[PDB]
Amino acid sequence: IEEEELTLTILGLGISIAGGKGSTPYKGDDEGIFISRVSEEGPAARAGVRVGDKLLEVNGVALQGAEHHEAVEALRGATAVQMRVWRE
Amino acid sequence: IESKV
Repeated sequence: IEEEELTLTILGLGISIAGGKGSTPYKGDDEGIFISRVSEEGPAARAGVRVGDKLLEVNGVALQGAEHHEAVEALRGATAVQMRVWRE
Repeated sequence: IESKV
């Protein structure tokens, strides 16, 4: 299992997100924003989003190195969510 | 922090 970029398209949304610059990391040394939880009955599940996916872009909004609140706001303001992620 | 979006 190594890294692979994917775009996931979602239609709450049953994902919890963790991490971000200046925030408690999700794992080891990484300050990225991650999918911490995926509830089996959400549009993100049928879109294929997976726990541990690192968020890179939400509808053009770049989240690489963004703070937590940035990702929260970007996600709520996005019907269609072209969600670019890095997955191991 | 975990937010449910």
